[PDB]
Amino acid sequence: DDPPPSTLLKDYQNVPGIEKVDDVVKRLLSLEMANKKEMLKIKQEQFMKKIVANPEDTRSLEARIIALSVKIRSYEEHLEKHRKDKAHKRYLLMSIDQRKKMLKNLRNTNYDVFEKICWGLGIEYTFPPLY
Amino acid sequence: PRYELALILKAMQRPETAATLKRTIEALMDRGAIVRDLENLGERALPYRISAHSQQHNRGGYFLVDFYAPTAAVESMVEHLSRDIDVIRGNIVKHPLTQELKECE
Amino acid sequence: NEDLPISMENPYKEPLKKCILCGKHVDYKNVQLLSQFVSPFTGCIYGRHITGLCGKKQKEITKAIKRAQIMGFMPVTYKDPAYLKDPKVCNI
Amino acid sequence: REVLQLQEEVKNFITRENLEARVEAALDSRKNYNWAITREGLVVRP
RNA sequence: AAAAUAGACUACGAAAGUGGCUUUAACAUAUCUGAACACACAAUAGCUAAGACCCAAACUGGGAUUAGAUA
Ligand code: FES
Ligand SMILES: [Mg+2]
Ligand SMILES: [Mg+2]
Repeated sequence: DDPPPSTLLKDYQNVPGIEKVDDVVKRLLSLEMANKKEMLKIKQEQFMKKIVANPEDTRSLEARIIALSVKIRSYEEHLEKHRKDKAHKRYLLMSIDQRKKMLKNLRNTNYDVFEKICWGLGIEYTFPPLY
Repeated sequence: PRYELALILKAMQRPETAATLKRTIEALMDRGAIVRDLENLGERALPYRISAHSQQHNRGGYFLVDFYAPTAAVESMVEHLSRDIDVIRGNIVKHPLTQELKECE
Repeated sequence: NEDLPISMENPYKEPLKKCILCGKHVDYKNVQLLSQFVSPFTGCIYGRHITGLCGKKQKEITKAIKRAQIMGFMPVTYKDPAYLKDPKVCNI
Repeated sequence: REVLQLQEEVKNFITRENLEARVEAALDSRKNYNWAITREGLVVRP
């Protein structure tokens, strides 16, 4: 599910006094009047809060997996409309491959975080075919 | 986001120009826009003859409507401009002020 | 010994010249400025060898001119006669 | 600073209340976006 | 339908390729090598079905020309 359109942008969510503000400025500063990239940023921020131990550390493998997952969701939403977009088809298939690679590395290094990631993002890890 | 509507309206008398401006701004607000400013660039001869709604125009009034609209609004507004008969030409662009100056030093 | 040479960038280098439009905003509605970069008789756009602009501002001017032409702000086959007496910034 | 600037700016927006008055005021005003540049890189106001 | 100027530019794209304007999506990946057999693309021949046909056009007819015509 997407964030509500009334949610404030990530950059305008900790500014002091944002609750003492007129409705019109709230609309101007919401996801209703921004392109899709802020909504994806909000999704990423929510997942980082929900899954990882340190939401601020973005270089960790779990953070990269979450980022690639939101990107993959974006590609699937895009291809649901542009069925003949071969470039974005390539991008989606590749991104799935590297997310599988990151999941393999996380499994081999940190199993607890791997379980948490797989539960939080609804990812079913599958072992590669032998032939 | 923030958009600018450049509007080329038919060379008409003031009451009808006011009516058309009210109608287009009302459409913008109906599609979810917050209109910021309305600026009149003036009435002037067109750079070239423009055929619209089965009528040939050589003069027109130029207006700018700054606004903030939800992204899905733009396409709809375009269709509406395609139906209004008093508009020779309406074009919606991302507002130039949002594009921030590149640091060419 | 203090008299040995020291390592530094060449100080005798003239800082790269800034094009006349550097630091200025190029808008498709500013038909006066955009008419300072077209042929008076044909309306063709001048190149950077004539205008002298850095390639980035050349691209901005090109895109602005096309935007103005298609949005009904600027003539295409000629320069608008009202702007024939503006300062000549082109080397032609 | 951006938020405060919007606090001050949102006051003077065209609402559905002051629509007609602002439309007439726009019809009673002209704005100019044309300026010229010299070989010296100086803006020549119209 | 396909895009004179810019373009004396050499950018984007994995490659083939992309140079009219606006808007919306949007441009994978923090080591490298590793596919005939996995998934995506791409191009090159040659035939098969139907369809359009302005224009051009191998073949096929017609007209004019030396003294085996102009191939
Ligand atoms: S150096 Fe300033 S515009 Fe290029
Ligand atoms: Mg490899
Ligand atoms: Mg034929």
